[PDB]
Parts: sequence; structure tokens; C-alpha cells
Amino acid sequence: AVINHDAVPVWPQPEPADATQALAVRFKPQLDVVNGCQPYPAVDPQGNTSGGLKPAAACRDMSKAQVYSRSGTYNGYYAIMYSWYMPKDSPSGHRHDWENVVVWLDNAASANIVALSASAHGYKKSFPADKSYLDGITAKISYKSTDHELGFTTSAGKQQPLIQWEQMTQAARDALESTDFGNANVPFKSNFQDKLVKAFFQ
Ligand SMILES: [Mg+2]
Repeated sequence: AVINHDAVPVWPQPEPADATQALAVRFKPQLDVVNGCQPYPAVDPQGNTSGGLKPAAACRDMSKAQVYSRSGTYNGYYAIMYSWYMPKDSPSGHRHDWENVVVWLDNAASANIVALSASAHGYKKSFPADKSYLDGITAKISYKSTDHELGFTTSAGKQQPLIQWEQMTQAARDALESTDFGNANVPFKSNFQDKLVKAFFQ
């Protein structure tokens, strides 16, 4: 069920069990939280989910940091979607926030970044990928309200422990599929392919 936002444990990053999981670890992006909440854990292995916060002192604890990913393919390219949960999106807003960036690769072996798509109010798209947004192969993402949205940045960011959709318990996947996050939507549940279509760079 729903538990207190600050009581959801950080899911430790496991060793990658296969090449899908190792690749998502390798391309884990950096996030520069300019304003608003830090990323928090949204789900635990029993399928309890975050109750969020009613619309930053309650969502600034760096020890709660977490990032999610799901991998797949679309239209001949390889996609790794990285997603963050924030307990609220309140520029002065609503309970819960789900944001995601898609790192597009030509294929999972060559693993050349061909484009980046960042969620915003649709998707901002950097295609061909602007190298000033990459630290090596590490995309530099911002989280900022001017609603809080993702964007690309040249500023260095921070990283979080990654738990992948492919590494979660079934209870956690079921909870992410079924839970009402209100104005926010999990972008890597059964809508994953639909979101990749919207993120696609043409
Ligand atoms: Mg937002």
C-alpha cells in the first residue's frame, strides 16, 4: 500500500545479471536538481509505494536518492529510459512527480548515443545528440521549474543508486503498473512502448 514518502527504503543497486542490466548501469545519467525535490524511492520490493507530499524541506534528503530504468527497442534503435520519482511537483503544484530521459543508441553493442529525449510538460529532443550534454557517455540532465521538468544541461550532476524494472520484484512491477500517482504517471510501465514512440527523435 501507500507508505510515508520518507519511509520507502532505497533499493540497493545489485550487480548486473546480464548485458541489458550492465548496459543500463554503464549509461546511468547525471541529474542536476536546480530547484524542487531531490529524487526519492517510489516503491519497495513488497510493492508499497510512496505517498508523496501535499503541495522543499521534506524532500531534500540526499540519502534517499534513487533512479529507475527500463530498456527496450523501438524502430531499429535501442532505448534506455531513466526515470526519477519526486514526492511532489510544487513550484510555489501537485503530489508526486515522474520524469524520464531516454538515451537512444544505434544498437546495444555499438552503443553510440544517437539522441536524447527528456520529459517536459511532451519530450525535448537532442538529435543528433549535442555533445555538450554528454560527459563521456553520461548524459547531463537538469530538473528545474520555470512545473518542474527535465532538460539537457552542460552542468555536472549527481548520480543515484539504480534499480531497473528488469531487476525488480513482481510485486514492485505490479504496484508501479496499478498505483494511482494522480497527476504523475509512471513512464516505464505498460505504457513503456507508447512513451518510446512519443520520445522518438524521427
Ligand atoms: Mg514535473
